[PDB]
Amino acid sequence: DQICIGYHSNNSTEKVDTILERNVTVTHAQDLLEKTHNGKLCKLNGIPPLELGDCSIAGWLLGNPECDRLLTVPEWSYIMEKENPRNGLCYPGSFNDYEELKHLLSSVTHFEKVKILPKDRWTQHTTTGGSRACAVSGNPSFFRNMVWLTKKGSNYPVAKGSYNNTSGEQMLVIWGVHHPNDEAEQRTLYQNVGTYVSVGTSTVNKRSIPEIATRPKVNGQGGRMEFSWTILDMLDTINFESTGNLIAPEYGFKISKRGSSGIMKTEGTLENCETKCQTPLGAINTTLPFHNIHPLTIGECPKYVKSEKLVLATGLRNVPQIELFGAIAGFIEGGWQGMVDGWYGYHHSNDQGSGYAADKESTQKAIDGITNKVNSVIEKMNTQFEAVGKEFSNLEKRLENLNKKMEDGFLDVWTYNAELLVLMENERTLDFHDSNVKNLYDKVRMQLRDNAKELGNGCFEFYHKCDDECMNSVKNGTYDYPKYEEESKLNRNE
Amino acid sequence: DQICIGYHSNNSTEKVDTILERNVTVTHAQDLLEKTHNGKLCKLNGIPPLELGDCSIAGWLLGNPECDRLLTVPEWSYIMEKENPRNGLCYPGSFNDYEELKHLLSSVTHFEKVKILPKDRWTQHTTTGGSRACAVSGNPSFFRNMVWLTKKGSNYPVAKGSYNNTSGEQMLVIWGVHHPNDEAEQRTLYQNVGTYVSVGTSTVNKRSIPEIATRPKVNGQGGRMEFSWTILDMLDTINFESTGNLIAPEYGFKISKRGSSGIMKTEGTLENCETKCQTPLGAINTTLPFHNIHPLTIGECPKYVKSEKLVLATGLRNVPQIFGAIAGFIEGGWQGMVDGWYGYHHSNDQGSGYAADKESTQKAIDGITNKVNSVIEKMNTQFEAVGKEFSNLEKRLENLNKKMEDGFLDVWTYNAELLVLMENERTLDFHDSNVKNLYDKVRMQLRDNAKELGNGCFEFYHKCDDECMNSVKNGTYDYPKYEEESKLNRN
Amino acid sequence: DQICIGYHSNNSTEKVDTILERNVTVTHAQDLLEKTHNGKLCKLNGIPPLELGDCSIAGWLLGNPECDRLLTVPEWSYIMEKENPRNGLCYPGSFNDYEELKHLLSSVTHFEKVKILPKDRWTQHTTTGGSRACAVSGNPSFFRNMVWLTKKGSNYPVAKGSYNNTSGEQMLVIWGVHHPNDEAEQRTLYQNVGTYVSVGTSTVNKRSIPEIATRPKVNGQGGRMEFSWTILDMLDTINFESTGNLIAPEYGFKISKRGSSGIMKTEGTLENCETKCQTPLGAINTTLPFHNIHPLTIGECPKYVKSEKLVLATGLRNVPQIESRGLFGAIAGFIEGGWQGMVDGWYGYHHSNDQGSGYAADKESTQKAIDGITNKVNSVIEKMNTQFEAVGKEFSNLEKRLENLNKKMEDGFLDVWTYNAELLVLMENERTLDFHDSNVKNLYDKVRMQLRDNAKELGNGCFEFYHKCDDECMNSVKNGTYDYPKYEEESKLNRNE
Ligand SMILES: *[C@@H]1O[C@H](CO)[C@@H](O[C@@H]2O[C@H](CO)[C@@H](O)[C@H](O)[C@H]2NC(C)=O)[C@H](O)[C@H]1NC(C)=O
Ligand SMILES: *[C@@H]1O[C@H](CO)[C@@H](O[C@@H]2O[C@H](CO)[C@@H](O)[C@H](O)[C@H]2NC(C)=O)[C@H](O)[C@H]1NC(C)=O
Ligand SMILES: *[C@@H]1O[C@H](CO)[C@@H](O[C@@H]2O[C@H](CO)[C@@H](O)[C@H](O)[C@H]2NC(C)=O)[C@H](O)[C@H]1NC(C)=O
Ligand SMILES: *[C@@H]1O[C@H](CO)[C@@H](O)[C@H](O)[C@H]1NC(C)=O
Ligand SMILES: *[C@@H]1O[C@H](CO)[C@@H](O)[C@H](O)[C@H]1NC(C)=O
Ligand SMILES: *[C@@H]1O[C@H](CO)[C@@H](O)[C@H](O)[C@H]1NC(C)=O
Ligand SMILES: *[C@@H]1O[C@H](CO)[C@@H](O)[C@H](O)[C@H]1NC(C)=O
Ligand SMILES: *[C@@H]1O[C@H](CO)[C@@H](O)[C@H](O)[C@H]1NC(C)=O
Ligand SMILES: *[C@@H]1O[C@H](CO)[C@@H](O)[C@H](O)[C@H]1NC(C)=O
Ligand SMILES: *[C@@H]1O[C@H](CO)[C@@H](O)[C@H](O)[C@H]1NC(C)=O
Repeated sequence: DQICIGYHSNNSTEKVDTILERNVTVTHAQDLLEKTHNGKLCKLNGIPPLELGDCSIAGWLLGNPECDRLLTVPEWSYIMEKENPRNGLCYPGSFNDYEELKHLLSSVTHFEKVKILPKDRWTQHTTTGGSRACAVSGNPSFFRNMVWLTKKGSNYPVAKGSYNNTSGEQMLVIWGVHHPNDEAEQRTLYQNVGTYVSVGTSTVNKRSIPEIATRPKVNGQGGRMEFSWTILDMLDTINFESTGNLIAPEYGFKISKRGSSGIMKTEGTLENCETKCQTPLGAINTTLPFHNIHPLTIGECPKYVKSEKLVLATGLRNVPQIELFGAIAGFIEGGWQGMVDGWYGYHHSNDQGSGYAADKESTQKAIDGITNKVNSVIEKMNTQFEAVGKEFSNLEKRLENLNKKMEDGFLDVWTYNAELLVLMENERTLDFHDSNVKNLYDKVRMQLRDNAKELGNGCFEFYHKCDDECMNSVKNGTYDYPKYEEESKLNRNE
Repeated sequence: DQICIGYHSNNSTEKVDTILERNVTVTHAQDLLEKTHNGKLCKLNGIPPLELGDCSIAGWLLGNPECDRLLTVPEWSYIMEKENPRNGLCYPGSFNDYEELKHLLSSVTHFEKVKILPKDRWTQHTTTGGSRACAVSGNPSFFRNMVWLTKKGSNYPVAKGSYNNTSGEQMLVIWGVHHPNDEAEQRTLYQNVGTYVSVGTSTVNKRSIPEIATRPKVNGQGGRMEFSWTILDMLDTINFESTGNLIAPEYGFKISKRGSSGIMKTEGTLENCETKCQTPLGAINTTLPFHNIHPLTIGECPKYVKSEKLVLATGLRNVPQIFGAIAGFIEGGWQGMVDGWYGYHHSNDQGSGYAADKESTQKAIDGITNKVNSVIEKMNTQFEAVGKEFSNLEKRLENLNKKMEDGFLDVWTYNAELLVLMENERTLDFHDSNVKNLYDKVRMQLRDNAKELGNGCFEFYHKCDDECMNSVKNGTYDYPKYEEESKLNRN
Repeated sequence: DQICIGYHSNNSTEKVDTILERNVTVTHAQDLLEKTHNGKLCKLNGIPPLELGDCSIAGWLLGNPECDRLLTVPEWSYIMEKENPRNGLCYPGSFNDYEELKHLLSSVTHFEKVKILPKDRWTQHTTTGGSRACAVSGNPSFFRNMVWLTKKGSNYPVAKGSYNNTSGEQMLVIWGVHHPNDEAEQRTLYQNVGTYVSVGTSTVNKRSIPEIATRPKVNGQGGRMEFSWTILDMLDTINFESTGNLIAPEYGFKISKRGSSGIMKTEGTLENCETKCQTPLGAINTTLPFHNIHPLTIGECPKYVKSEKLVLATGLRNVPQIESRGLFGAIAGFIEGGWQGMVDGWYGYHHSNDQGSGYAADKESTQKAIDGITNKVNSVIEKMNTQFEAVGKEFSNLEKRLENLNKKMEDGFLDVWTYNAELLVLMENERTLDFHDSNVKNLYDKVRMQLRDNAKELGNGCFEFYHKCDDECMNSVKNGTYDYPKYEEESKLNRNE
């Protein structure tokens, strides 16, 4: 008659990591890292994104003739842009505060083009100007959303234009100034010398003087156009005045939707899916709390860590019994492969029956503790750092370096935190299982007191031939020492 | 004869958290977080702050007629500014490098107004300009610290003015340029076209051309005024030259005190109390090492963590035991003991007792005190937040600042919570291990002359008195003396 | 008739820190912090640095007469500069985007000077202008790399100049504009009022108008010179045009090597060494993974932490057996201290038979403990290689907010990593000491379980057998193949007595 104490064993092959030891096989393990994507760009919560193709943001907003499919655009969830777009400013020039405009657009979802200064209103100027830089079917053309004002006949009168915003939302207005390359061009276009362009709102006051200089030919042109933008508030008016060199707007952009969006730098095309998280390399469909695909992300999906494997050890160490009679063994030499009922067991051999009964109170406590540990580990890492895309100009290298260093540092800190937490928790889990088995064995030894012959394999042979009910009493904790101690003493005295 | 090993219990209802367990009752605990404030603004170390009221920094430094109570200002600890002040620039315009000026002012404690260009020196111009934008009792007026220069008759001679910084410290100077709305206003105000304003020092060199354009009316005016500033070093000179459109200064602001200060964005008011540090919501009065009121504080007071609870366990589990034959540590704690933590219940032929141990308890107390001190000390070099202001065209910089501060606060909060949880686990395991070690020590000393009852203590196989049990407690138990006695009774 | 279980103690004196106790003596420990330097500025991989001396970057690039030894410079590994150099802009003025130029130079290793606008192409102007602000031997002079254009007679024709970049690499070009102090100076120098300076490239378009004003005298002059720069791409053209106030370049700087370098603020002089990384205070020669000298380093060498000590406990606890029973006295075990006669391993099996004694060492436990501790040290060192490295940056007088942001970011990351390292060391020390204690207890418990009841424990660390044993039985107990069913009768018979 003997009750033996041991633990569970199975045929799992999962391997976890520990600070003191690597390459450790366990019974059950939980994976927290997702490393798979479908590699396709597609729709976020039913709203397709805005595909710019070979066009840039400036080329879309100004109305490049090549970007003629973006004249009217529906609601979008994010914007696809290429690293080096081909169709930008067809006429060579610059764009003031381009990165600030992109940052503002990174949180706008829909637009609404409003005709604020119709082309027919300029009855004292010529509005059919064009250039060969932006040519359609050989003939010269121009930006579709802007008007090029030139002299009519031989005089260029003072040009005035105003607009009072009553559209119900904030508005985006873009204008420009032309810089010719010689006085002959200036006289043949505007007939005046010493011109100015003045723009004035309630908070904006600018005066621009054109600069005439010789420059290298870009797109076959020596001149340049400089573009500026502003945000017009509700019930606020904008005023234009110029004696020449004014590229007046015709359309204003009204902010309609607003929301959470972004500009994603990719070179792919939109496919047919339905996803919830989108990365530049692909989409993610998972319920795991971590991922290692790309730091930049639009939507809702797990956090980012630079790790290759994050596995949490939930079960016990997998060391079997190493492959005739009386081999009931114990937890000293290994686990039991034939329990499959619980975690810590009470294998027994009574004079009439034998079995592999499993404990219930200790297993429940261990499971509750492990589940609490897993939940705490997950809940400690939902306040991580999220990266937001930003763009910088050629003369903003210090700021770009600062941003990159900040992002990299925070990412490294959080990765280190996650790895250290997983390793330490694995160590404590294995120690916890060993301690629980030892505590069970010690409690049974204390209860059995003297009427037991401890064998050293992990279990003890009784000094009395006590039946089942005695043994369920031992397992339950209600073993009565003086009930049957006289017979045990008599048997031991032999 | 029985000697039982156990642990102390009481009636406390303090709960701590752990990685494996939640809401565990402990005998003793320490709170590390303050969550209360008086909801008031008052003096920092006896120096009252500077209450702007319905005014802004630009309106105070330029001399807005509504801010006439700030013409002379004493020493201050911090500046109270509303989010959207009403009295700023009376005449519409703009201020160049405003945020840099605020950043500079955040480390200045006292000013001193010095008359650097008296109004009467401009004997070839008119210095009685005004506007209805800032009018007092109907009649037009102007900024009190600046001079508007206008025709004298029908001519505007070239205006020249210089100042040499012999005051004693650095000085702040402000000047302005006027942009009219039409040529008629320019001709009736200055009688010149194509004017300029030139300012030059040993470092700065500027020349501004006025702009004339049609603009929407703000405060009833279509014109604008553009203001600039510079810091004049000691024994340096500043020169003014203009043929028109010049708003010249009359006073300069000398940096007198310097120190550590800040600007608070609050809508409250100053009342009569005293504090050691101040937050925008109220004052803090504590000796605790953490708080969760507001990240931006001025003074000397604890670190900020975005947490609702931070409790450290400095005691044992509260599991009280529930006739005769007093049990031990297997069944639970003892309420009788009041002296120490680890128990050595005393029972004998003539008297019993509830004696404590003075060796293990001292070691445990020293270890726990060292742990608490290490936890508090390892966190005295954590991040602190400093206020900053950004313009409408610096949203990327503002986002970078906000993200950096938020990330550092999150990192430190995570560190705090993880440390507290791990230390609580370690403390509970430490106390259990200490009790087990005491029991094992007693069992090792008592080889065979005792029998294990199994519930936490032994019954001796031999008769003894207080001497034997005191020897057991002191680790001087000797086997050979009472050996034959026990071997006889073992039969 | 006695085997005993114990551990190892020696003559060491190293001390470690623990989260529960301070200044604990351990047998072996490993240091991870380097706190020494030679206090010298030396070569980096055989390439000497660029010694500016009393000159600034602007003075070197523009060609100050005092910096005449830097006209031709070889390859460099880093740049040594002073906090407040004396010889900068000889003629007073400014330098637009100075800090951006310094940031660009922080990744350039060699320069090669190309003559792009020879001084003799200006056949309609005067190219011998000079000033007394920077004069050699009393006679007036000017920047050696730039040309000051003035009148030839009583006229100033329009000046034009172009260059096509066929040098094979990106190029740095610097020009300037002169602001006089009165109209008399302007007429004496140019005979033109309303002049302009226009510079135009593929992506650059600028136009400057000189400003005339009265300013205080700096180095005896009331005028200022404003300098601008640009980077010229390959196969691109730069155009110049001015009616006056043009300070044209003669040489252009061609980027040749490129690499990882920086600008170091020091007041020292170069000496003869060969180091692998350099700090502003000195050079470092170490194999440790940490140092606490200076946050700004150039080269390859360990990470930086604000700590005074970082010692890892790789050994046991030094608690020697203070009591020493002279001659007579049984040898105790592990409860009352460690042993000194042990010289082989950490956990031992001292035995005392009738034909001799011994101090043997268990090899199964010692090797496992060594493997575990080595893995622990390797993991600790590995986890801290993804630290934060600081980079020097310069800011102007109107960028205080950005400077504060940079300083706070660097400092905060520094404190975070220092805290991480210190906490890891403390916790690992605690776990190591408890690990050794648990290993000794496990050895004792294992032998007790194997040996069952054929002995009597004395509680001092070991037990005396109830039967006669020899070297074979000692070896069987130590190895783990003790045979109970062959001694039970004799053991019981002896114990009954
Ligand atoms: C721009 O349009 C708004 C709306 O029509 C104008 O605001 C109105 O101004 C008149 C003044 O004659 C008031 O009587 C109305 O009550 C105003 N309406 C609202 C809704 O406030 C505004 O004046 C126009 N801007 C300009 C420069 O004329
Ligand atoms: C501003 O004032 C200071 C001191 O009043 C002037 O410095 C003095 O200059 C004279 C030149 O004639 C010297 O003789 C003195 O020794 C200087 N004194 C000191 C204390 O340095 C300074 O020159 C004045 N600024 C200007 C532009 O003249
Ligand atoms: C600068 O020099 C390059 C190379 O010498 C010029 O590029 C050549 O342009 C001509 C056009 O007339 C082509 O026929 C050649 O094939 C080009 N050569 C190369 C190597 O690309 C370039 O045109 C010059 N810049 C200017 C403004 O003329
Ligand atoms: C297990 O073997 C070695 C242990 O040192 C380890 O390097 C290796 O990576 C492990 N095996 C796998 C498949 O990772
Ligand atoms: C995401 O994966 C789940 C698997 O649980 C699947 O049922 C679901 O259809 C997937 N979603 C998409 C959009 O493919
Ligand atoms: C204590 O915390 C547990 C979470 O495990 C919660 O279920 C319980 O309600 C809490 N007790 C009280 C009194 O709030
Ligand atoms: C701060 O609290 C203490 C209580 O410890 C009290 O004595 C003191 O008066 C308080 N300070 C003020 C300003 O009320
Ligand atoms: C301790 O003993 C060792 C013996 O190997 C010796 O080398 C060392 O110098 C001694 N230390 C002191 C401080 O005497
Ligand atoms: C070692 O640390 C303890 C801290 O408990 C301190 O009291 C002692 O002075 C220290 N010893 C030395 C030599 O620094
Ligand atoms: C660096 O130190 C080692 C000793 O650890 C020495 O052998 C080597 O010569 C030193 N290097 C130099 C450059 O002095």
